Amino acid sequence: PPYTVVYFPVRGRCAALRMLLADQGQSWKEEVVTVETWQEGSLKASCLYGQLPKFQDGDLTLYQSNTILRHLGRTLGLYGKDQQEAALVDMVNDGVEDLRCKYISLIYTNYEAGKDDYVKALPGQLKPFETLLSQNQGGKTFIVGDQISFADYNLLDLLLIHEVLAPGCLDAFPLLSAYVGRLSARPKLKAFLASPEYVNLPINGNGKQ
Amino acid sequence: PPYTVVYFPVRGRCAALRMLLADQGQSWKEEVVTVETWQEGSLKASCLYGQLPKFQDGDLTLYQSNTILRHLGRTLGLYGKDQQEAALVDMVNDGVEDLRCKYISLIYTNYEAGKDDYVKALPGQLKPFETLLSQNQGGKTFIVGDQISFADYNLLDLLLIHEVLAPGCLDAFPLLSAYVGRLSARPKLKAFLASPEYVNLPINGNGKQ
Ligand SMILES: N[C@@H](CCC(=O)N[C@@H](CSCCN(CCCl)c1ccc(CCCC(=O)O)cc1)C(=O)NCC(=O)O)C(=O)O
Ligand SMILES: N[C@@H](CCC(=O)N[C@@H](CSCCN(CCCl)c1ccc(CCCC(=O)O)cc1)C(=O)NCC(=O)O)C(=O)O
Ligand SMILES: [Ca+2]
Ligand SMILES: [Cl-]
Ligand SMILES: [Cl-]
Repeated sequence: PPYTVVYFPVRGRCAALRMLLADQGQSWKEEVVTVETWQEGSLKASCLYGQLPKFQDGDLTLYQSNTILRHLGRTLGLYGKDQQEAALVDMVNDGVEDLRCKYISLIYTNYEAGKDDYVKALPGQLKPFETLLSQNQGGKTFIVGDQISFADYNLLDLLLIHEVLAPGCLDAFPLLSAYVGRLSARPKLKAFLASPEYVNLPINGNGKQ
Repeated sequence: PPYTVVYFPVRGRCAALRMLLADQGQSWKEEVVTVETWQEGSLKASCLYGQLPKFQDGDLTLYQSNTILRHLGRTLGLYGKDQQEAALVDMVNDGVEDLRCKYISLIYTNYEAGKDDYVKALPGQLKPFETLLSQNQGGKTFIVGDQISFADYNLLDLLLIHEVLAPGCLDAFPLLSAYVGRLSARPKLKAFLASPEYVNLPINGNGKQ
């Protein structure tokens, strides 16, 4: 295959791009990095920002999960129908990235002490996405416009992991709830989500979710 | 156009996009929001993610600083020559964003106790950008390719604020040092950087830098 994903054995910041690749019927290779191989130091020192994921598209070596998403969004036509839609797609993805950073902080730095406050603040953090859906064809299609974008796969992942963290958190958000059901039912994506390559990886690397 | 920037009276997350507009000879309106006006709650409630900056481009309203940069990048041709370069531009911008988030965390949440460790870690955080320069025309043009991109304005701002936090932090990095001097001397940008509109705003909102 022309694509390779280089990452720890976790869903994490590769879950959305994997969903995108599977739903778009693309082939790729998974190169798995163990904690031990990481600790040896050589791979880390060779990574641009000392971190994973690393992604290869032929001889193009990328880092940064959102860079990978935008690159696939460009090359596979998942980035809006025009320049204005592309901006809206970026606006959604940046909002998803902001919440994901908060989620990552909770999971890895403050799970015990922070979980109650986080879950209390969650409706206010999810509401913008419900608002975006409500303003786009009554929430019946995608997060921007009438075709899927890379921001849909990232938002979907963000919602899926939040359902595990805070079961029922989308009960307050009918359009988000229906949206998760709808996208999750896309045949190639449904198959991927049920498959061992997805199900047998943990969401995060520290046993918390 | 026309362009409107809605923000607090600080450089912060609008510095790069202002540098971009000035350097590109664009006109814009600053809509300054005071802390007092923000605390009233009304503008905040109307903001997609309850935050500034907000940006207007004719009938298009955007939020998210990097969405604004990418939109200006796309519409003004500051996004590399092709898709491969666009990906590289995103990779640089996402690395700038990661370090900006670290800088913001330090400034706003942990300056006194955290500055020493931050400054000790700083060389390892800047080196990737020196490495990128070294791999592109010997560092003699821009961060990606042969034309300026939105990532250059964001990296330039990141470098400038880091020189204030940690004077001498570029001294070990000749390509970054030369790059800052070169970009800063571009006539319109030089004029902007010297102007009261830039000089008489604080970098951050809490008196720290
Ligand atoms: N802005 C970047 C951020 C990427 C990022 O933050 N990557 C981190 C986080 S990667 C996911 C967390 N992680 C690394 C911890 Cl050091 C990790 C996750 C899963 C496993 C395996 C599972 C272990 C288990 O379940 O017990 C091991 C490590 C990383 O590479 N850490 C290594 C380092 O900085 O030295 C992006 O968006 O790509
Ligand atoms: N991912 C987003 C992040 C945007 C963001 O973090 N914006 C914040 C940070 S804006 C800069 C910090 N700030 C707001 C703190 Cl209430 C602020 C900064 C400067 C001043 C005035 C300066 C006073 C002075 O020292 O002279 C007032 C507020 C914001 O709007 N906060 C307000 C809120 O959430 O209610 C993006 O990139 O745009
Ligand atoms: Ca150009
Ligand atoms: Cl992660
Ligand atoms: Cl800021």
